[PDB]
Amino acid sequence: TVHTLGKKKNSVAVAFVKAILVNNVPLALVRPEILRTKVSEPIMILGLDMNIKVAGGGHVSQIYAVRQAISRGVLASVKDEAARSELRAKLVSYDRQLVVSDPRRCEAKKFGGRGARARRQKSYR
Amino acid sequence: EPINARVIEVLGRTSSRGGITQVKVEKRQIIRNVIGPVRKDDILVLMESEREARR
Amino acid sequence: SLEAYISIDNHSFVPHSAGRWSAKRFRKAKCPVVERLTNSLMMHGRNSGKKLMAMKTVGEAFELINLYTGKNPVQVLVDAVANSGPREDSCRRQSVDVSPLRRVNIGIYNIATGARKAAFRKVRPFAECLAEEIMNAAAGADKSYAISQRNSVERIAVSNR
Amino acid sequence: SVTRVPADVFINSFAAHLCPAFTDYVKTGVSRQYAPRDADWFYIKAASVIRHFYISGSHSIGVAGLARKYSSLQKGKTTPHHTKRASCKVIRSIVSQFLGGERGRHIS
Amino acid sequence: KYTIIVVGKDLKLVERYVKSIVKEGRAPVRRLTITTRKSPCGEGTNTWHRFELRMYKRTFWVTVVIPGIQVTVE
Amino acid sequence: DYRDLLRMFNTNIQGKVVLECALVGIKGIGRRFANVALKKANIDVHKRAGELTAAEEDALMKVLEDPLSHGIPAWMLNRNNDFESGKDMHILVNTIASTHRADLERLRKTRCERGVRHHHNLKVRGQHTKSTG
RNA sequence: ACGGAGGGGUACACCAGACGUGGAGUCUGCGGCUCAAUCUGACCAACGCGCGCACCUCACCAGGCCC
RNA sequence: AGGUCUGUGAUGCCCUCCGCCCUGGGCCGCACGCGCGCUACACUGGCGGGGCCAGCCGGCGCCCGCGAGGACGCGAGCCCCCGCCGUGGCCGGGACCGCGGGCUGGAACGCCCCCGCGCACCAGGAAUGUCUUGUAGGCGCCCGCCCCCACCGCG
Ligand SMILES: [K+]
Ligand SMILES: [K+]
Ligand SMILES: [K+]
Ligand SMILES: [K+]
Ligand SMILES: [K+]
Ligand SMILES: [K+]
Repeated sequence: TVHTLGKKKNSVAVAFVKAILVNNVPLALVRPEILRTKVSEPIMILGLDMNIKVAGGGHVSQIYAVRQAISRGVLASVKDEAARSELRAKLVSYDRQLVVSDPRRCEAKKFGGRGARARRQKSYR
Repeated sequence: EPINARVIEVLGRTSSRGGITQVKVEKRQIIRNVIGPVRKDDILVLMESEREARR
Repeated sequence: SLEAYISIDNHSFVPHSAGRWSAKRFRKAKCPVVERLTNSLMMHGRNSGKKLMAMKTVGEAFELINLYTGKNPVQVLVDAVANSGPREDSCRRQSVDVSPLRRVNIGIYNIATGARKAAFRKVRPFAECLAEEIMNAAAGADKSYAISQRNSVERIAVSNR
Repeated sequence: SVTRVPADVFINSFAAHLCPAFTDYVKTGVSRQYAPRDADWFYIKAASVIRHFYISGSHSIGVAGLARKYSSLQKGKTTPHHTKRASCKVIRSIVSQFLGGERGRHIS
Repeated sequence: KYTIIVVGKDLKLVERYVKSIVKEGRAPVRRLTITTRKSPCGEGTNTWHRFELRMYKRTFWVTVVIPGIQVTVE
Repeated sequence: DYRDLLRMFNTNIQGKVVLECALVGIKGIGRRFANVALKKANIDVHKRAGELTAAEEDALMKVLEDPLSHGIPAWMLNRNNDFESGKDMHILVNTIASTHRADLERLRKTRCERGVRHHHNLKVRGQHTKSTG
């Protein structure tokens, strides 16, 4: 029994790890076959039977949630040790987003324009 | 002939609209105008070392 | 263009590396060059955002360089984006040396504009232009639009002193 | 399971393992401006709809739930483009063919 | 068995009322909102008022008197 | 073997080009009618336009001369429920102009708002003409 | 208050860039024209603004009941 | 001395007894100059079949019917994959118009759908606007007025 979460914009990934499935479709069969590499990066830079349920947002966010979940779900494998302390170091020397969630979210729209900064054209004549 | 030289300090923004940056480039202390972003310990490739920046 | 701004060590396999780079100031100095390129590829409102498709070009153009020259697809890249980068400028116009960080930056944009204009209304592929364009700004030949205009900007700067 | 093989192979290799005449002079929807071209397309659509049913083991799918599964855009209209649904008669009929509860239908 | 539905617009009153009923013993929040031009006529910079109103459920599938609180049993 | 020309219905065609679209060189025809005419006439749709045999043009001209007489549906024919013959014709020729012009003749006789707007050469369809052309 | 007066600041106002608008058709508002009426306001800070005109909404036009 | 007595049982002062209602029309008329926008001008694309992911919160089964749309009942697009067309105003672009079939409604002049007809437009002078992170831009969805109907506005 191991619990793990992963987030990108509105994508939430749930991981049950026990002594590999993403939406019942195994690892290298997840739709974006180009970003499959991006998913599989931690497994090869660093098994058990893990299991994932992820929703929210879009494709790329799904990828950056499942990947980060699997990273944490094997980061919590050994406990209170120097491997427990250096795995996260190799993950950071790959990218710090491999542990800490990305906190950016869309800024709300304000009247007199299409988006958060674009106004409408100003005509004097 | 390229004349690569090295900056050893930034003096300040020269152009009226910001823009260019006076630097102390180098056994010499020639001073020159620079267009883009430059830190210390960076490198400029100089077409000539004959002239030094006004002021 | 120098060994303090061409990233060839800190980089994930494929270009795509979502995160943050324009938040700081000299942060994009550690942005992998093979990503700085694709980043530029998604230019024009008609391609604003498309990152995967831009990726379908860099790796593919890397399928014509070895098939014509025979040299590692990336060594031509770094040297090509080093060959460009106007050395001077004509800012009351005085000649001023150009920043090392800037040349790496401006030159990447130059190779992209080469293909963009030389692919439109052409049966020939757009990635095809990036192909010859990137292998044209390799040895050093006017055929490469980039190599040419770089020469033009030095002519004005040396004459605008 | 069936999930362990990809769908773009399943639909084609199962249409290669399987029949109304309204198949002719029909487009798959008011979105598509032309009828399909590969005249195997009815087998292909049928294999797709069954690969999409066997996924849903417990709850009951439906036919509007299936036209809404097969949708695309309408264009050439000068206006911002809107999403439209497909036909219903085609999918209902394909379901009836493949059929030989509370609502809709189900697998086995 | 008994059903209790207890509702009010002010979060403080509602929370108090659930706190003082257990002294004896998914339906989430939704909001009632409008946007509307600030001025009476139609002259000047187009500014807008955005009015908003959240009101809450509390669900009590049972096996103080506060004015503004609403209760139904069904 | 292929030819570079199938000069048909007093309108030239080019060939070397796909047949389904090239047959829209004929006025009064669409890609829809091309697709629902060829494979009904037992011809492959897209190989090349110079490879269309004589008996094959004959199978065409017979599927063209009577669409409802081979199963082409009512809703896909053109001159549905005419005001000449009460019958779902198939204007598929370059005598479309007779229908159009004799129609204008009838309106200029019956004096309708729509015919008069067409006489003044303007909009007829409740479409504003405030805008400066 | 203002200064083609000096001094000190500052903002996407400019720099470096990006995306545009003006050229085509089209929807919408304004003018001007026409009309029995084409009801009317507003000229940076009017002009997709006075919350979607078959009827009602309608203030305007041709007629007609009731107090 | 911006705008608003035409939103009101806010209202002074003048004028009308121009009050209320019923039918029919107009406000939408059109050589023409302005402004805000929508779809474009293609191969970084269009077309055909398949895969699959949102949030502001939200009904859909049986059928008929090419479709739109009927009678009866109960609790996402981009993008990716595979193919086609081949620089040709071409299969870009979809205005203008000619028949049919439907919905609303006491009433279509309102709106949808099917066939056909394929305009102008080759990236735009003199000028001119907006923007520093989930931002520009691209993609689509939803709510408001609403019998029907978004190219608009709030999200
Ligand atoms: K206003
Ligand atoms: K050929
Ligand atoms: K306004
Ligand atoms: K009226
Ligand atoms: K008032
Ligand atoms: K009166």
